Amino acid sequence: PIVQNLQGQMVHQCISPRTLNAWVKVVEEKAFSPEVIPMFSALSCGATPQDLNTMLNTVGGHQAAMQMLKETINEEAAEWDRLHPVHPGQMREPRGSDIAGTTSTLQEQIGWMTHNPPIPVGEIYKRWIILGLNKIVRMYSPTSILDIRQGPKEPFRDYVDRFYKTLRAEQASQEVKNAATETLLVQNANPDCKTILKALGPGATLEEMMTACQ
Amino acid sequence: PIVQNLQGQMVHQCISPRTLNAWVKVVEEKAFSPEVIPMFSALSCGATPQDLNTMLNTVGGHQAAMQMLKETINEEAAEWDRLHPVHAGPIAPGQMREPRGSDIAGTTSTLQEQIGWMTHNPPIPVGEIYKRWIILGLNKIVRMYSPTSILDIRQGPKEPFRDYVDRFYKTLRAEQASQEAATETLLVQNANPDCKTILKALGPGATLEEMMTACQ
Amino acid sequence: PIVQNLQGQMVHQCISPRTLNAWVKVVEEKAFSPEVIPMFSALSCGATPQDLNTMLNTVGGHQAAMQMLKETINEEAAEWDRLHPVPGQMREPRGSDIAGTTSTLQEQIGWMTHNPPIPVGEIYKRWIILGLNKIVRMYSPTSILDIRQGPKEPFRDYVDRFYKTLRAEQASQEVKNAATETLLVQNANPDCKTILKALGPGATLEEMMTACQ
Amino acid sequence: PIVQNLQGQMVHQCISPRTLNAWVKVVEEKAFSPEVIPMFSALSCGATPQDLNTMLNTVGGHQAAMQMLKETINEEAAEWDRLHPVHAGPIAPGQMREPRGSDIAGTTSTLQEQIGWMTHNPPIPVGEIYKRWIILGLNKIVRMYSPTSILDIRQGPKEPFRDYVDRFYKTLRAEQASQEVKNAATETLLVQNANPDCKTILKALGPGATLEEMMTACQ
Amino acid sequence: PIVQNLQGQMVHQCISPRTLNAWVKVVEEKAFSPEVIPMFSALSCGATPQDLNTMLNTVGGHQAAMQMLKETINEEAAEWDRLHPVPIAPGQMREPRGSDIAGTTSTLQEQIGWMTHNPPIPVGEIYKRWIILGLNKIVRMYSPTSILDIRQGPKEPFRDYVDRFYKTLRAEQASTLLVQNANPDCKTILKALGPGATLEEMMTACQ
Amino acid sequence: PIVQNLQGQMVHQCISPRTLNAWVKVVEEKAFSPEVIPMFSALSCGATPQDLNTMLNTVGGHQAAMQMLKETINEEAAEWDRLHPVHPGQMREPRGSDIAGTTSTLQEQIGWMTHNPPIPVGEIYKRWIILGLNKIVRMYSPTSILDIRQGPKEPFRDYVDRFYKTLRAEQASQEVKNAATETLLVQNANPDCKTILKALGPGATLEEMMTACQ
Amino acid sequence: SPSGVFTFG
Amino acid sequence: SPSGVFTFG
Amino acid sequence: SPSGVFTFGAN
Ligand SMILES: O=C(O)c1ccccc1-c1c2ccc(=O)cc-2oc2cc(O)ccc12
Ligand SMILES: O=C(O)c1ccccc1-c1c2ccc(=O)cc-2oc2cc(O)ccc12
Repeated sequence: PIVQNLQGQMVHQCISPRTLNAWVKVVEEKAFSPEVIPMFSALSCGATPQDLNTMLNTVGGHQAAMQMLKETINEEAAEWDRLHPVHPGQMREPRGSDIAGTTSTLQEQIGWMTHNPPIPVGEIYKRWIILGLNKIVRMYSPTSILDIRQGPKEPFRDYVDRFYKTLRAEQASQEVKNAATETLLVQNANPDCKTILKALGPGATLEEMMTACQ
Repeated sequence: PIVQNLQGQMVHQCISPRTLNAWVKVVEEKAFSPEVIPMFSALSCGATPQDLNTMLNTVGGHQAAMQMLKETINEEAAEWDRLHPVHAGPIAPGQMREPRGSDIAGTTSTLQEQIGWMTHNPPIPVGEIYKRWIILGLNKIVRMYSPTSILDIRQGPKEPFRDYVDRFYKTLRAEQASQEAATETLLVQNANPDCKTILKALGPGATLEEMMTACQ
Repeated sequence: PIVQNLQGQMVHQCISPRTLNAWVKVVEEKAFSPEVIPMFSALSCGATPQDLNTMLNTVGGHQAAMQMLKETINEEAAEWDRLHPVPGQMREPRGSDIAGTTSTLQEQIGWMTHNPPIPVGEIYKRWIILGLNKIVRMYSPTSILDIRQGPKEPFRDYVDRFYKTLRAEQASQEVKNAATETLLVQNANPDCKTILKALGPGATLEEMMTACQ
Repeated sequence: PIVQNLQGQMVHQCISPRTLNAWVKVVEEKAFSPEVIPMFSALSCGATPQDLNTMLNTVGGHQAAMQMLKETINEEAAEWDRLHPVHAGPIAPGQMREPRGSDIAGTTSTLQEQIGWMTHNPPIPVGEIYKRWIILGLNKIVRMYSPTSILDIRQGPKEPFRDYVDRFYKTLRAEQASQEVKNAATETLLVQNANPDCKTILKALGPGATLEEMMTACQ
Repeated sequence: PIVQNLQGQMVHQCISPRTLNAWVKVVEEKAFSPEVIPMFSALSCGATPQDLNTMLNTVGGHQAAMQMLKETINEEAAEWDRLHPVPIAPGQMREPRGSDIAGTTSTLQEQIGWMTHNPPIPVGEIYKRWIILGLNKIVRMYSPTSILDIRQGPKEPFRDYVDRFYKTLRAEQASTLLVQNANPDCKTILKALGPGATLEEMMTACQ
Repeated sequence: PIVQNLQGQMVHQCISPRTLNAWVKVVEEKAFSPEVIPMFSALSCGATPQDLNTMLNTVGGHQAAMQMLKETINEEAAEWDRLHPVHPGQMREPRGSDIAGTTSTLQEQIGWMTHNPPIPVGEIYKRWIILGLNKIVRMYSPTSILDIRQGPKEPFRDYVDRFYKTLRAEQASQEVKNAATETLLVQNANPDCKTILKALGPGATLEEMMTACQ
Repeated sequence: SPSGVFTFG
Repeated sequence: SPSGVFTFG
Repeated sequence: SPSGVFTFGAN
């Protein structure tokens, strides 16, 4: 990554063994559960394109997902090349494959990221990666929100946990999520809870609902 | 977070893997037992709003609690916008704008804006404001996940008094989401007959230490 | 805590995840065995009152002990307020300021780094250790009078139990020495007691332990 | 390795216990699975030739592979001496010399010479040159030790399509020691080795379909 | 401890959680096997007397040994006062007594003052020397076996016998014979080597 | 160890708990397999003699090996004194026991190591220790190269792994190692593989041989 | 097109 | 009043 | 005397 030194300069620092292992282990343990993406984003704070490629390439399994991710990256790089076409001791301009770190050197990446003004190629690349990861997370979601119904003996809290875990993985637009909350959540509670909740009437907060059915 | 470097300057530093993992693991292991709140507060020392959101977003389970927290945050942000409105209008080149609620929550503000606010003289402490909102929501979660009412904590026939007091104040802490006359009345009232006799003999104003010595 | 930077200045540093976890784990593993207090003291080196409160509040169980500790703290804070009564100027800390409940982090730093320093962190730590001493003594499982060498217990294991109990009981050094001088030999098993009597008093513990090995 | 200190100066730093242990452990756990190579590359960020040799020498097993690696290294050093020859002659003592292949591999150079080259202006990156040679050798080992041919990866009658694609591209990565292995031949083969039902759906999609579209179609 | 910072000045630094835990764990796992003492010495590099006392006080078990150590410390402090006998001038450094070196009558700030004075008064290193003397006595006491009880088994490989021998010797020493206690075959070969043979040669001969 | 500070000074730094524990564990886990020596050498980067003695003395088992090591050290110190006889605020010259850290103080070791020109007593002593460790590794090799023979069902790769691991521990000259590679490797392959390898003809490379029996 | 999984911020 | 548990120092 | 075990590098 790029970090600030005591002289106020932004300089390169080697990716750490702790970071490398933390990412490898989160992919091993969580696969593509949604919380993998925020962790990726946090572990790649300040990353160069080289660092981001290191993190992706150190993953051993899930090569279907990793190939899909490559496809997404290449699509975003092609769009970059469409919007920013390119033409001696001077800084050249990055093409799509330069931002993705396959045709650029570390020193060029540092040059772009520390230039005044900066071309934040690490952050651009990270955006593309998260786009692909989002597609993977949604595809690997095991459950549809329509199949989440509170069991006759299931505590309401456990039902809500399942409901919003599913919603998070499915990644619908906020209007459709809101529709699901206003229509499906109470609709699919079990009869007793559903009675209590409907008695609470709309506009009740999730906290009020959960207290009522505890 | 924003920390002082070795020459006394306030600079941004990436959240560390150790911190990230510590928070994830405490949520996995303790859920929303009360002591998770002080841990949250310590692990987010100097955090920007971006860091606070990273910590909340890396939690995998407990999505009901996370939705409740999101609602508490949005309520506090709305109150911020009502009581500390930002004059709408032009942008001043090179000049610090004032944060609205969604800026403090890190949704409409950039990391660079957050750093600018937190290191200004005087500082606009958007990290600490957001953290206050988050802790408000988390305390609501702790209270809701409390399994037992204090009225149901009664000393067992053979239960040592120390164990009963442990259960008593464990329960009170969870039910209030805080460790701070009715309560002492209740402690003696629900002690078992022998202990209750001894404690009532001690009279009012006896300390917990004196009560525990008396019933040992 | 407060640490020294390269400018020779005393500045605040966030408590580390390693410190937090270390303290939580020592309480989980050791409860209120005596060695928990030196560990507390070592893990809170340079701590502010805020940091000390973080360490205490992250403890999940043992809430009877934690409430007793809190009562000890409040007593010490009242004594401080009795003995030390209270624009752009630095105010004086009252007891709840030293205990970190009515003071801000910035005020605590101001006091701890002032010239001359008002060492509120060390004052509060003293109060906490007073309370912890009382808890360790109270929670001691065994009385020194009940520590007696078993017929087949090695003398070393008996002496280990003897002095662990003595450490938890926290009597004056004169009372401890009186125990060493009478109970230790008195309560050894018959054979060891014979040898230890043949050596006589004023033999060192090393000599006693070699004699019964 | 060579790192920038807090004041912007390039200085030598001892290789750390965490790095040493991480490399030993990844070799022990993963052997020569392809993802070991990016890990190697990352754990040796800023390494001198001396550090690279430490990492290689701390490996306990796989000693046949280490002999092959040593031979690749010698080949690359010879190519360096062919394409970057050093004029022979008396060499003034106490002055920076030009590195030959055996200097880059750390066999005839001292740590202090390596530091001198790597911190020169401009730097002579003997560590990165050597690492390229090492990774070339390691990639040859990865391909040699790949257990299965891509031709033998075929979807089972009840195997979910996702698991088959996982197996397919894992195998391809090992056989090429590279993920940049997607071509028309490969997608052809992925559909060809699919099971009858999935194969029918995939052939109905036609060519030019993305992997995401293929996987959605057979879900 | 007292350490040099990145700019070359001697400054106090809190003992670290890693150090604290390392010492507690080595005592828990190894007790008073001899190799515990070099570990102690390394973990207390730069220690003030206060740090040394922290390390000793965090030990939970072995309270008999801790009492023996305390007695050794007091004996050494008494000898110090016998060999270095000592109100104070305002704002001036006083001289350490034995109990100052052991950290019982001195403050952290006084310890720092002595250790960073020019020339330094190395109270931490003096105290550490006393502690290690006591620890050596404890190691010798916890040695389970006498060197006389280390005899080569009838079918014991010579290497395993030598390992046991020198393990025992190390513990018993803390505060010719190898051959004599070898079994008959090995003993014959070894004496056949004659005198002046190295351990390497002996072990090769009986391999 | 001795480290560089920000003033460009070589200064003493305490050995770390991580280094100490790493060395203890590598000896516990690997004993005197050959790879223990490069690990030692890497973990003692910048070591003073005092640090080297700390690393050796914290080892609990293996006291036969540690005594042999002590004897090699004493031999090298005696040779140092034979080759470098040593006849008020002035720096004295180190004798062998000073280099081995038994008669020198830490401050004297720092003085020698940071002097201009430096007397690198840490590196000299480490060289002696590694001479001793080399003799221990050779002595503790469990099997002779003559006894490494491919099993009827042993993959050729596993046989060659055993062959070269033994060869590494035995530490013969390169000429002697090459002689073993040229005669024994093929001679002691199992019948089928040996037939294939002999069909290759003389002068076959290791890569060729391993491919041929794959 | 998926909306992402960053519930907060 | 308890004497404390700091055996050393 | 033994040749050492440093397969790579200066020995
Ligand atoms: O309450 C305050 O101290 C305050 C006063 C003026 C502006 C903001 C705050 C304020 C905070 C100031 C400092 C701080 O550390 C935390 C604060 O939290 C706030 C939360 C609010 O909802 C609303 C306001 C605050
Ligand atoms: O990249 C090159 O081909 C090159 C050109 C001039 C000097 C060195 C190199 C070169 C390298 C330059 C920078 C770098 O980081 C790595 C290099 O690796 C090389 C490897 C070679 O076998 C042969 C050459 C190189």
